[PDB]
Amino acid sequence: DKATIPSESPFAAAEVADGAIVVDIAKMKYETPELHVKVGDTVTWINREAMPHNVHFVAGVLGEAALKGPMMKKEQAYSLTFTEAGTYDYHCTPHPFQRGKVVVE
Ligand SMILES: [Cu+2]
Repeated sequence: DKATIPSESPFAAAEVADGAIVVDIAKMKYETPELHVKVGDTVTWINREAMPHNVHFVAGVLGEAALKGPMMKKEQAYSLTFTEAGTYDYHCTPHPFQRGKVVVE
């Protein structure tokens, strides 16, 4: 796999780690739809809305399996630690019109 998952379930926005690279989910979009990070960085998405959201990477992107992240309620967060360079497209499972990518270099 090209990322590790610190927590399989969401956690409170207040618990975001030092040095995490935050992507807000606000106004029904990933507010940073193209994020550039380095190997070893942890990206944390934070849902700021009442509607739940996740991040979903199809098979072959983060690794062999799809990664269907857990649904984040309002003011919850979810992280991925990227361990290899690449370009990692994702969408929101219930809202597939909501798309983003993480470029790891
Ligand atoms: Cu969504």
